[PDB]
Amino acid sequence: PPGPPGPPGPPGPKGDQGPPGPPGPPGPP
Amino acid sequence: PPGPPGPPGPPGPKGDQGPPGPPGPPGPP
Amino acid sequence: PPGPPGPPGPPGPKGDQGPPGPPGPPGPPG
Repeated sequence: PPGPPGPPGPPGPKGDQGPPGPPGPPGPP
Repeated sequence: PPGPPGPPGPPGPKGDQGPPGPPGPPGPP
Repeated sequence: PPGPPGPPGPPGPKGDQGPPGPPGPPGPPG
């Protein structure tokens, strides 16, 4: 008969870089 | 005969942290 | 008698998008 299923595949690739952070604080007075 | 392929693998690693945000607004006059 | 196990499965999905970056630098002098 057919053999059992193989194991799970390898992990996928790394995700996309995250979004830019928020704007910085106001500058000096 | 050989069995079927295994299931798809797990999701890949999370993406890198995003870059720094844009510069902040000008300081007060 | 039983056949051999199948091959490994396909690669998984791409990972999640990363977290937001840090705040930007201070703005220009006023």
